[PDB]
Amino acid sequence: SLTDSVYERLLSERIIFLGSEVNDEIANRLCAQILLLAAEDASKDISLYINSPGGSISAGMAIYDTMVLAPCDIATYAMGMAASMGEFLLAAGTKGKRYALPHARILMHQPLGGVTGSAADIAIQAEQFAVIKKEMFRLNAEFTGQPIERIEADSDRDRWFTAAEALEYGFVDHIITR
Amino acid sequence: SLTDSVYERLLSERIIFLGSEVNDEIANRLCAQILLLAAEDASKDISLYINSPGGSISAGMAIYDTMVLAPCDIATYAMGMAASMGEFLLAAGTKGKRYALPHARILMHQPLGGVTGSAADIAIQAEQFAVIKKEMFRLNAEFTGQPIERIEADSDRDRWFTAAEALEYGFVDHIITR
Amino acid sequence: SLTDSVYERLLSERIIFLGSEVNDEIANRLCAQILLLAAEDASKDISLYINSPGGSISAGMAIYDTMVLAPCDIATYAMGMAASMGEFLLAAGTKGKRYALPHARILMHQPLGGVTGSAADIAIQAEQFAVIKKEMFRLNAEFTGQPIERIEADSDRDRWFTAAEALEYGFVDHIITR
Amino acid sequence: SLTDSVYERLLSERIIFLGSEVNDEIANRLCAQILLLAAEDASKDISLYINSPGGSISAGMAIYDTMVLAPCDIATYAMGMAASMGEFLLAAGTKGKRYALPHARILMHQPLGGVTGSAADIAIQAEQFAVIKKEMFRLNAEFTGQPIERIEADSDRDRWFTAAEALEYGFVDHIITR
Amino acid sequence: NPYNKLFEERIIFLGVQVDDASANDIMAQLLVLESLDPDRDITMYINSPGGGFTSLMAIYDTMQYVRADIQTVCLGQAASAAAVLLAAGTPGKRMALPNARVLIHQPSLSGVIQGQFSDLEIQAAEIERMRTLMETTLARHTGKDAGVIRKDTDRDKILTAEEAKDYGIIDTVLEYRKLS
Amino acid sequence: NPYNKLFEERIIFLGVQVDDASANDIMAQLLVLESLDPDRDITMYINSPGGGFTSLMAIYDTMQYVRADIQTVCLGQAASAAAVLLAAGTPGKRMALPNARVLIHQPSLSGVIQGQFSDLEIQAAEIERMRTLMETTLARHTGKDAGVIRKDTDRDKILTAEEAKDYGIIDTVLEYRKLS
Amino acid sequence: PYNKLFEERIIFLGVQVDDASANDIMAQLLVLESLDPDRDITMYINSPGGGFTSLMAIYDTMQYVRADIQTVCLGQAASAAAVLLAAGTPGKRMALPNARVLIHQPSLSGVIQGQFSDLEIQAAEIERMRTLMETTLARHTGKDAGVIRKDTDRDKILTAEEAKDYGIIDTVLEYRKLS
Amino acid sequence: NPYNKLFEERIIFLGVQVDDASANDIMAQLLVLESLDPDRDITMYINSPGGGFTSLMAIYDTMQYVRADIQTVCLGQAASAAAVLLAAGTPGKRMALPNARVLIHQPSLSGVIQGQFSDLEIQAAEIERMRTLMETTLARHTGKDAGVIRKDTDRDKILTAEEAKDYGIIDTVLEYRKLS
Amino acid sequence: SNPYNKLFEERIIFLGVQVDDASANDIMAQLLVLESLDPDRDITMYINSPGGGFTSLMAIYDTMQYVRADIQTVCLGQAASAAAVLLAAGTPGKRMALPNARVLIHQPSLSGVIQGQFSDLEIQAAEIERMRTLMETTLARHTGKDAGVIRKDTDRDKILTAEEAKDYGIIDTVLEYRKLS
Ligand SMILES: CC(C)C[C@H](NC(=O)[C@H](Cc1ccccc1)NC(=O)c1cnccn1)B(O)O
Ligand SMILES: CC(C)C[C@H](NC(=O)[C@H](Cc1ccccc1)NC(=O)c1cnccn1)B(O)O
Ligand SMILES: CC(C)C[C@H](NC(=O)[C@H](Cc1ccccc1)NC(=O)c1cnccn1)B(O)O
Ligand SMILES: CC(C)C[C@H](NC(=O)[C@H](Cc1ccccc1)NC(=O)c1cnccn1)B(O)O
Ligand SMILES: CC(C)C[C@H](NC(=O)[C@H](Cc1ccccc1)NC(=O)c1cnccn1)B(O)O
Ligand SMILES: CC(C)C[C@H](NC(=O)[C@H](Cc1ccccc1)NC(=O)c1cnccn1)B(O)O
Ligand SMILES: CC(C)C[C@H](NC(=O)[C@H](Cc1ccccc1)NC(=O)c1cnccn1)B(O)O
Ligand SMILES: CC(C)C[C@H](NC(=O)[C@H](Cc1ccccc1)NC(=O)c1cnccn1)B(O)O
Ligand SMILES: CC(C)C[C@H](NC(=O)[C@H](Cc1ccccc1)NC(=O)c1cnccn1)B(O)O
Repeated sequence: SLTDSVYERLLSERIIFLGSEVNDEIANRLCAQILLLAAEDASKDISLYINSPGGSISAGMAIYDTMVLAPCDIATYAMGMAASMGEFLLAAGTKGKRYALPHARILMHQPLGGVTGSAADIAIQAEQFAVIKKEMFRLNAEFTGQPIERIEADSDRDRWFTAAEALEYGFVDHIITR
Repeated sequence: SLTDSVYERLLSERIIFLGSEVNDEIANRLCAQILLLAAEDASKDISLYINSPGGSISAGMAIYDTMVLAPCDIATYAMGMAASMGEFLLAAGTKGKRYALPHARILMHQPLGGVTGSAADIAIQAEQFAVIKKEMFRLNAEFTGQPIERIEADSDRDRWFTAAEALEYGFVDHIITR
Repeated sequence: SLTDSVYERLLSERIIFLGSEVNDEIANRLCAQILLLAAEDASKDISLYINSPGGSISAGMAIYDTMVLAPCDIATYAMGMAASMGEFLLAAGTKGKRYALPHARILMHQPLGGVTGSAADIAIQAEQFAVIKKEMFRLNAEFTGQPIERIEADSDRDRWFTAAEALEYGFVDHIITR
Repeated sequence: SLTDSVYERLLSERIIFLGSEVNDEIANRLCAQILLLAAEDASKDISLYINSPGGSISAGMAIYDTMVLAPCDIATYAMGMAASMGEFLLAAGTKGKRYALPHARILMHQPLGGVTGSAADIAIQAEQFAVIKKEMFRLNAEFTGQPIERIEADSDRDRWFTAAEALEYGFVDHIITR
Repeated sequence: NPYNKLFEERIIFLGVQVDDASANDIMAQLLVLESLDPDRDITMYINSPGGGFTSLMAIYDTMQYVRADIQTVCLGQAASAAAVLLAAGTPGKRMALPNARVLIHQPSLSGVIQGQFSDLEIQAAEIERMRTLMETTLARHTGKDAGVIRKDTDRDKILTAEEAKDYGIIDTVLEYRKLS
Repeated sequence: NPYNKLFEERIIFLGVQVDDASANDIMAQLLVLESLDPDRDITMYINSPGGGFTSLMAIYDTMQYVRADIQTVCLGQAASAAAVLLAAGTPGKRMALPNARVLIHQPSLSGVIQGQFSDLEIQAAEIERMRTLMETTLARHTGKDAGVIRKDTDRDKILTAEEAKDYGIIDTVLEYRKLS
Repeated sequence: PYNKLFEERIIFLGVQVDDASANDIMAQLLVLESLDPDRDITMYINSPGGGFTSLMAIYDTMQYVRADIQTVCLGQAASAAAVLLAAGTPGKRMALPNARVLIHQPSLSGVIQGQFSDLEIQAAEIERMRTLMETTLARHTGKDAGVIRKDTDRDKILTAEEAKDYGIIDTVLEYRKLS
Repeated sequence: NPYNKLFEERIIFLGVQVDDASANDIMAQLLVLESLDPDRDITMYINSPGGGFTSLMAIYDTMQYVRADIQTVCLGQAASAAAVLLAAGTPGKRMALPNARVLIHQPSLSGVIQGQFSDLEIQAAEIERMRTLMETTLARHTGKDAGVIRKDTDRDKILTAEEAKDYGIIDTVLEYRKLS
Repeated sequence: SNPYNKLFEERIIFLGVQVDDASANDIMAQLLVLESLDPDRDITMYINSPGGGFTSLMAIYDTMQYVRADIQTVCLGQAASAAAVLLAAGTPGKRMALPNARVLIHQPSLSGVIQGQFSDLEIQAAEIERMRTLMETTLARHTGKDAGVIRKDTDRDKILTAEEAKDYGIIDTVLEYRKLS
């Protein structure tokens, strides 16, 4: 393809894209790309440009674990939109290497889901939703450097950030302007 | 493909196309192409020909940030239609290098969206719609050189421009006629 | 593909095809092909064979602007059907190089559209429909050499032409018979 | 493709992905990859990274049998999500080589199915559901080292594990943190 | 209506698919006719394709509850649940027209019901409880041994009325009043 | 109608899926019969597949509110919501026909309801409040300990009428008036 | 049986509060005002709510009539129906002991599209609807509207015994027979 | 019906979406009440979401035609056409309940209507004729200057009843007869 | 009694809905009953219709021309397509319309595509020109126009206000309100 050819040539320059909703297909693609790029050069940075409306928690936790366990530093770039799991994986970049493009918008909000089934199933899902939401807030508190009480308060409904507000809040480390 | 082969050969001549609705897939393709072309030659111009009915704000802000942070000058070309995000990315080109083909039409209008959910969610969406619309009008005021009050007044409903009217208004810098 | 391979080999012989409805995808393909062929040889003619039921005004205005601003002469060929934007881009060819195949049919009619939204939106759409229809009739008057009053009268409803009637009317310059 | 190209280059580095629902198409792909990688080098480990929401029992039993009968050690990696057949094939890895990424979540639950048809058909399906559930619990008891009574009790409804809880329970052997 | 004239002469009418709507109507019809004349026989006309086991056993228990003897008459079809209701009439009664089609078969699930294997162990213990109850019910009304009912309702067993009398579903094949 | 003859002899009739339409009818029927004779017993026929918890507790509270004792009778099925209404009758009452199917199980959500995790923490605290209320209600009407109800309604618990009497859902299995 | 309830001056909400259901109840409220303006109209509520202008159509009519409104929650008063439950007369507003009162802020069912000037107004209206829902549920519950805003931030399901403590109802309705 | 008691006391009732079905009913109701008492006031209750311009001007012209003064009363909503009909009542009349929602906005096309640009030049000259007529009608009934109506109905203008009185849509906000 | 029954008792037929085979058959039944009740007292016809249907038009048209009673057509909010022809089809000295009524005349159309061989479509087009010429001939002896003026004017949608449907000849008087209000 053309779009796959431009992405392959930027994969050669160690630039990968989270450019859609973080589902398992895009996550396993990025996890494969981070494993492929950490196998080629384990010392050069991987540039993850994030134009993402968010996505699955477990799909983005696959990416986040592959970002952390890569010996490369994952430079993340908020490009237009880093919402939900996009803001998570943005803030999950290497400290000092989390960038916002100056008109990127950052959406931190608590996870979406759905309960279904019997009341014993839903009691397990909500027990697990409390586990997922506590760990998602713990990591956003670890990434941004904010308290987990402030992360839980701000990420109660949609909490939008500009690039300057995300720099103050702690999702990104720099706003690049070249 | 054929269409991908002609686009790849114009990518080699540093000519990229915004030829559809600006969604995240076309934006991440163009952002990848601008990053690929700025990596090859950081001093040659990139010609972005825009035949676009508009699109997502955050997708076009990804393109606009990639256009600005590219060391290349992004020559933009209104080709037939530059509505919504198409007029934005047209006017987002390098000053002196924003071109309208003589029968291109330019549509500047305020952003479309949708409110949904509870009244506390909608109060956040409208708070963010006021942020998006103020920054979209600020940048169209910066691009065209018009006041932000005139941009807000003219882009209240659909405001159509010919190539000559867009030259007077400030979206393009030249009407090329060869 | 096969169909893409035959089109690519005719692209090498500078023969391009408007063979479907003129939407933005086919227009951006043809605009890319005219830009690609004008970059290879800026002095050899491009043969645009048109089997088209018409299409979008702004998509065909993208093609028409790329046809005019190409340093090549765009030889156009009515092949079976040049209706709506197909007749426009046929008559938009280089004078002396607009051809009708002897059983091609030419359909000149005023543009189709749709009004929607509030009455202030529709007042803008109809203001712009009067702009589009005046410029579409002005260019068909420029192409055919007919008065704009005759173009407006004949292109009020569907006005069909044979190859001989389109030669008299002015859409084509020759009926080729080899 | 791009995604197939990154997977092929990790197939060359003996890294395969269970990255979706375990149906017969993904199982026959993985079974083919394990047979292909055990034919190339019968002594190097195969890294199976599992981002899976579960799937078919018989599809995952195809993978599990191909994992066991491969002379390679199948290193399994819980990457984000190892639910149902994903937790099974995770725990089905070589002992000492079952890894959880530190934010992977493990979902052990009894198999889902559906009864249909006449009451003599359903009596056979439930006879076979008792066979499938006993062998699925026997193997999870063999993998984790837990008693089959504890596997049957915990995997009665959804039983979620973090990476640390799955290490204590016995699905994984290490939590890798690099 | 012509149905109202039938109900006035104490003829309930099955007619349609045995479901929760049809079972609730017939039980209302059976109890009203028990209250009107508890000693005069209710006649039950059956042209039903059956279906529904709890709708079966709602109709079945009610026509067994009422003091009035139930004269079941199969019209053109008593398939599935409706054949159990046909056998559910009083002995010395239970007519069927000569070209009626009695169809007995084991209970089924219409479509797939999903769930965990503990959920499906119970939906299968119920469909065997439904099967055993359908064979136990069709044994004390046909005089068979339930195990014979299980072997015969293993598949669709279509009975002609003349061989539904030999089977014990009905007791007499209904002779025509005029030859015509 | 035959239903009007049942209602004239003070028999409300559940019959259908317990929803907002069916609960509103039965509460209208329960209060009219309280106004007609507050000392004569309302009989409730139950052939319902259940469903709906607020429609359950609308019917439940109304049949507990009225001065007339409620004689619940299970016809072919009382499946959740309807099995709670079956136990909701007066002690010394609550019949069921011998092949009735009493089905008790914990409350569910029909389909997925989406939302933020704070929205779903509340939809789950409610479905546990619905579950605990369903087990508390089915404990003072069955004599069980609510924890036994929670262990038994963990899955679908289908009760035959003879073992819904042993469970405390009903008090007597309804003998037939004629053998037939 | 509904006609016997209406003959004894009991209107019956019963269904989803929409334009069809609000128009019926307002017709029922005004007829019973004309029959006996001094005898109390009773309102039975088993509704899932919904609809704000259908709410405030029922709300204003049951506030307009001279007859005091005795609201009774049957199994559910949700969204618009819990506001109608609090809308009864003080010293009235019963609820059955297992009734489910559900108060939450107004929502848009589905997405409504438009320009950002159109959506600035559809959001100023849903905040006007929210503030009116909290102002209405404050003079009928005795709360401070800001407490109503903090409590209806999410779904607030009230049991009848704690909808009495909240001020939605005034008494939890004791059964006439134990049974 | 309760609606028949309202119509007997000369209250027409808009209630639903203003379309060809609803406009034809109200015009039939307006002319019957003109024939019954031409000197006694017709009351019009409006809880409508509006819609339809020729259905608006069918109702509008009829309530202007009849000799009886029209007392419009907004119930919960007078949106679009409904708000023009609300202003269309007699001066010294036109009540609205205190939490009524008056919504004025310019005419729209529900969905896209296709055609040639000569067809769409006429469908747009009509929607501007519909817009100007909606603003001319809402100017002699509100006392505004039509150009103020055009600037205000540029978007959705939701009016509370207390500020629809200041706007001229209604003349008094309807006080409650009992505090409650 | 319905309010429509009170209108029909005072000899007012009511078009109201889309002119189709269901609506035309009702109005013809209403026109002939009122001819039988009083053949000398005028039938009033209220028109709020979007039109449509040509044989349903000419079924209503011929019946309201057949009856001995003069037809007083009154346009309520809309007379479009077939309904504007029925509005002009009333008796001269009659044919009122309310002041904000919308009279819409346009040439006949085919709702959707009808397929077929070109000999089938030559006949479906000779019929739609026979329908067009009949619609213009009918709307010429009721408006006083020359059918060729009707053809030039109904080339597109011609929306007439009631004050300019009186100048066009569709109606004869714009109906003054009995009270100012
Ligand atoms: C990152 C978090 C904090 C915010 C949002 N995340 C979620 O809501 C997503 C929802 C989703 C997205 C795509 C596909 C399936 C499910 N989280 C989950 O995947 C999820 C949902 N429920 C339970 C556990 N995980 B994001 O996707 O808007
Ligand atoms: C460019 C601006 C000024 C005008 C329009 N842009 C937008 O508002 C578009 C609307 C849109 C486009 C595609 C898919 C979904 C929504 N931008 C957005 O995506 C959007 C919408 N609401 C809030 C924030 N961003 B145009 O692109 O149609
Ligand atoms: C060429 C002209 C004179 C006649 C026809 N062209 C149009 O009017 C086309 C037909 C079309 C194609 C795709 C989508 C929508 C509409 N219309 C337009 O592109 C159009 C319509 N309204 C405003 C601006 N452009 B033909 O191409 O069908
Ligand atoms: C895998 C074990 C641990 C538990 C769950 N199993 C299942 O749900 C799956 C259901 C499924 C999934 C995908 C395609 C077809 C069927 N179990 C089965 O494959 C199955 C179902 N019925 C009989 C025998 N096997 B898990 O995958 O959700
Ligand atoms: C002789 C009779 C009992 C056999 C047939 N009836 C059934 O098996 C019917 C067919 C059916 C209907 C709905 C859902 C599932 C199955 N069985 C049931 O009613 C049924 C209901 N729930 C669980 C299991 N079976 B027949 O009546 O079609
Ligand atoms: C006695 C109790 C268990 C009643 C049972 N019914 C339910 O579980 C029903 C099933 C249902 C229906 C509609 C929407 C969501 C869920 N529970 C409810 O009514 C319900 C309603 N809202 C939230 C939670 N549950 B049973 O299945 O009839
Ligand atoms: C007591 C109050 C809050 C009533 C609430 N009602 C609503 O949320 C409803 C839900 C709804 C229904 C139809 C269309 C859009 C939205 N709100 C409305 O009626 C509504 C109507 N138009 C605009 C905004 N909201 B309930 O759901 O909490
Ligand atoms: C009072 C004015 C603002 C009327 C408002 N609505 C309209 O504009 C309505 C909405 C509508 C309905 C059907 C087809 C097209 C458009 N306008 C019309 O009735 C209409 C009808 N034909 C052509 C143009 N507009 B409102 O919703 O009543
Ligand atoms: C006053 C006359 C022109 C009535 C007009 N009616 C029509 O255009 C209608 C539209 C229509 C309806 C059904 C099927 C095909 C076409 N014309 C016809 O009734 C019609 C019926 N068969 C063939 C041709 N035209 B109206 O739309 O102007």
